[PDB]
Order: sequence, then structure tokens, then C-alpha cells
Amino acid sequence: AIKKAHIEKDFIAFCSSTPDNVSWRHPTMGSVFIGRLIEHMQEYACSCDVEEIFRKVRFSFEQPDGRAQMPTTERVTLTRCFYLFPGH
Amino acid sequence: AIKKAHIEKDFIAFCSSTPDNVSWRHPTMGSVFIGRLIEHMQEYACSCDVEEIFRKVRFSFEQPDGRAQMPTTERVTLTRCFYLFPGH
Amino acid sequence: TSSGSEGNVKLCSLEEAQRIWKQKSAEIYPIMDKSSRTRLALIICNEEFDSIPRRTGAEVDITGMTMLLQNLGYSVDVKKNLTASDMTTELEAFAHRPEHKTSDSTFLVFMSHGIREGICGKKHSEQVPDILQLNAIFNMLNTKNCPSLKDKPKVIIIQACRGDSPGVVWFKD
Amino acid sequence: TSSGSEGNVKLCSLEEAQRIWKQKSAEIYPIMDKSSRTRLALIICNEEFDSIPRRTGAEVDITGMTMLLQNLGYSVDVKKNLTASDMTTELEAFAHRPEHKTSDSTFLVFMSHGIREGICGKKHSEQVPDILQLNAIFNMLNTKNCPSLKDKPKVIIIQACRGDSPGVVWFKD
Ligand SMILES: *C(=O)[C@H](CC(=O)O)NC(=O)[C@H](CC)CCCCNC(=O)c1ccc(Nc2cnc3ccccc3n2)cc1
Ligand SMILES: *C(=O)[C@H](CC(=O)O)NC(=O)[C@H](CC)CCCCNC(=O)c1ccc(Nc2cnc3ccccc3n2)cc1
Repeated sequence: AIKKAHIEKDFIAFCSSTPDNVSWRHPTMGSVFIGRLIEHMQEYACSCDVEEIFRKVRFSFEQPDGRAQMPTTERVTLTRCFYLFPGH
Repeated sequence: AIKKAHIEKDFIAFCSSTPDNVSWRHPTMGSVFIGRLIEHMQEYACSCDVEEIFRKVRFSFEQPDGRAQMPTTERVTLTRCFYLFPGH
Repeated sequence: TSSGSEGNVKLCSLEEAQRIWKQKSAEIYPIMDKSSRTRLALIICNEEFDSIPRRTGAEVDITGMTMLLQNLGYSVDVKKNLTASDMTTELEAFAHRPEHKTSDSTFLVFMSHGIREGICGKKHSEQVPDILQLNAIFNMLNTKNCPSLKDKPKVIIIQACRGDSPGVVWFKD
Repeated sequence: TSSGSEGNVKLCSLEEAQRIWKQKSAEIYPIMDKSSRTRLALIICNEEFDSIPRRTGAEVDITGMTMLLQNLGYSVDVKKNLTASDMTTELEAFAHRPEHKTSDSTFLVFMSHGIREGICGKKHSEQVPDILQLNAIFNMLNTKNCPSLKDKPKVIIIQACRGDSPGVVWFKD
């Protein structure tokens, strides 16, 4: 027996900036989006789902400085909450 | 005094299907995505933020029938949870 | 009762509203006072087309979405059967509405035929495309072109095909 | 202590794990048993390019992301300085890995220069573009081309420019 499945499902993309716009990177400190994402994942993977975490990353960029960027979540087909349950 | 603001922020797009794919519509019952969205908004606007609601709409499409489609959330720059607080 | 302004939308009680505001700190979009706010929404729906099949049942969608957005406190503008150029003109006009200044959010609803590239205008054909891109919608409503909606949720809902494929693959259990 | 496998990632306690599983019904992605699962992740990072500026500091990103994904239980493959064609070949190979069958999820990380159209390969120039589109990444990892990851979260992270604009507008208070 054969069954139908959605061709595209359970995806989430997270980009460092909005379309048309630059993303910033420091020669010794690395990319700000990457560093920010690691920090937030380290902090919130235990209590928040990945979509929640990505929103928090976005919020941390809310107030623009001299090097503004706004990380964007794209093409989301997550039907459920993705909890990482670190330690398990 | 002038201040900088992100050019693109606080957006959420919700599409009826995934890229490349059809979205379904009944001649007397209307579009399934639209009908499903209304139902979920009526039910969950009181307790869930819009991003949560859209995920629930997606979940309702999880099991494919003869007319499968998967609603997609796109280009999200919501930095906060958007609660509708119906009645307020 | 559905006889109230919010119709069939389940109400958020004062206790529930206080609980949500307490559970999360400064991670919720601020809502303006009900007595003063001027919330705006726009529905663009194409049903009758020059060269592509009629979108029978679209009226059900218009009714449902209009009533829903009104229930949620939005004043709904409904525009029907527009070309991509006409949609652009309508969107630009929407972005210029003074009410957004005294609003906390907005909803945009597009309902039409669609292809991979975007949303079909009434004049669309394969020979001469009449398409509004999603990219254009975002640009027209961003901080540069719509400063009044700065920091405010802009929800875009699109009912349209995005191609001709059925969206499915087979698998065996 | 960060001396454990999860390093600096804050641990989810058994009480917290039970509370999350109780608060939400059947709206969480199932996690496979730790003893048997074979979680896979892939990082593609381009630092040195033929015709565009060197991505100094990329090594910090590689280190951080590799360690983070390992902390979260993923076996990380790291590939450096690839053309768009080479990225495609690597992605196709990743989608064919037998470990995905005994996995519950995957992470894909892309770090490079980028333009509006997509991610830059090592050979990219304005005259002869070398670009991998985000659309291609999704297609290569979907149910048709990667049946092993059916029903499983596929997280794609992209560090790249998406154009030349600063991403800001001015306003007065
Ligand atoms: C693509 O451009 C358009 C998008 C649009 O909104 O118009 N879509 C189409 O043209 C599709 C073809 C791919 C629709 C063509 C119309 C044919 N309709 C059907 O075959 C059909 C059959 C059965 C149902 N059933 C059904 C069951 N439950 C519900 C519940 C709520 C709403 C609708 C509904 N419909 C629908 C459609
Ligand atoms: C576009 O294709 C690339 C994307 C990439 O990831 O390489 N981006 C660039 O080429 C941009 C130019 C638009 C980066 C060029 C490098 C110049 N860097 C800076 O001017 C700069 C200056 C200061 C800082 N500060 C800073 C402060 N805090 C942190 C914390 C964490 C990480 C980094 C960081 N950096 C950064 C960059």
C-alpha cells in the first residue's frame, strides 16, 4: 500500500538579515548573527522551541546601532513545536 | 534629532500552500485555507499569538487527503508575540 | 453570544488577558486603547478574470475574512478584480492612510489565482503576465514606504496557487 | 559544568522536560532515544574566495556552530570553500546519508558572502555568478529528494549578505 505525503513540510530557515540588506561580521569576533544565535541557543534550548528562540534572537537586534541587521525566519512548514531537550 | 530604524521589521506572511504547489477552493464552500484560518482565529485568538495560530492551521493540514496543501509562513520579522486580545 | 461586535471569535477574558501579560515580560506587541484606536485592514480579491478560470466561491472567502477582521476590531476595505498595477495603486494608498498613525497593527489579505512568481491580476495570461510579487507587497508596507506602521505587526494573508504541482509524494508504510 | 557533552548549553531537567510534554498535547516533534539515534548536521562555510573579499573571522563561526550542534547531539560535517556546484553535490550526498533514517531532525548551516539571489560559491564574481539559491536547498532536502527526513524538523541557518543596502531608514522622535 502507498500513501501520500506533503512534498515540503517540517522546514524552518533562519537568515542573518532581511532581503536586500547586509549582514555584519567582525574579523576576530566572527559574525554577529552566528554569535547571537549560539548565545540564545545555549540559554533557551532548555525551555523554548526553536521558533521561539529565533524570535528572541530577532528581538535582540530590535534597537539599531551603527551596524543594523534584522534576522528573518523564512519558508516555515513546522507543524509542531521543535524542542531540543538538551541533555536528553 | 534623527534615529535609525530597521527598514523591514514586524512582518508576517501566511501563504495557502508551499512554493510550486496548488491551493484548493470549493465553488460553494470557498477556499479551504481561508475557512480553516477563520475557524482557528475564532478559536485561538483569545489564548494564542498569531504565529502560534498559523502553526495550528498548518497542523490541521498535516494528514494529506486527495487535495493536499501545506500553508507556509514567510518572511517573518516579528520581534514579539502578537496577541489579538479579542474583546479588548 | 455571536450578536456582539466580535461575532464568532472567542473572547479573551480579563483574567486571561492579565495572565498572558504576566507570563511574558516585554515580548508582546503593545495594544492601543479600544476607545481611540483606528485599526485598518485591506482585502483584495480577484474572482472574475479576462483569460483564466472564474474563482467560484470567492464570495464566501470575502464574507468570512471581512467579518473575521471586523470581529477583531479592524475597519475593512474590500477591493475586487484588480490588475497588478491597480493592486499596487491600492496598496500605496493603503500605506498612506492617516488611520495607521493611531493604529497598533494591520492585516492585508490577497485572494486570487497565482503562479510561482506571484499573485495574478485580473488581466493575467501566459502571453502577457499580470503579476504582483510578494516582494512588492513587503516593500510597499515597510518603514521606508509606510513609516506609520513602524514597530507594528503587519500580517499578510495570501490565498493563491504557487504553481501547478499537487504538492504530494508517495511513500510505502 | 561545561565539561560535559552539552558544553555551555543549559540543560533541560527531567522535571522541565516532563512539564513541556504535559503543557502541550500532540504539538511537539517526537525525539528519538539518545542511545540509538544518529543525528546529523552539516556546515558549509566559504572564507577564501577567488574574486571577492576574504571572510576574516569565519573560523570563529565554524568553531562556535560546530561545538553548539555537537552539544545538541548532532554529528557535524564541516565543508569549506565550495563552488555552488560543489555545495549542491555535498547537499545531495547529505540527503542520501543512511543516518537520517535513525534520526529525528537535522541542522544545515551555510556561511558565505551573499547577494539578493542567494549564497556565493568560492568562484563567484559579478561577471560570472556562482550562486546557490535557497530554493535549491529546500528542494534537495524535501520529501521527494530526502524521504528519510519525512516528518522531521529541518533547520536551515544562513549567515550571508542579501544585498548591499544598510537595512535602515531615518526617523525623528
Ligand atoms: C489556483 O490558482 C487556485 C487558487 C484559488 O484560490 O483559486 N486554485 C484552483 O484553481 C484549484 C485547482 C488546483 C481549485 C479548482 C476548483 C476545483 N475544486 C475542487 O476540486 C474541490 C473539491 C472538493 C472540495 N472539498 C472541500 C471540502 N471541505 C472544505 C471545507 C472548507 C472549504 C472548502 C472545502 N472543500 C474542494 C474543492
Ligand atoms: C556580506 O556578504 C558579508 C556577510 C558575511 O558574513 O561575510 N558581510 C560583510 O562583508 C560585511 C560588510 C557589509 C562585513 C565587513 C567586515 C567589516 N566589519 C565591521 O565593520 C565591524 C565593525 C565592528 C563590529 N563589532 C562587533 C561588535 N560586537 C560583536 C559581537 C559578536 C560578534 C561580532 C561583533 N562585532 C563588527 C564588524
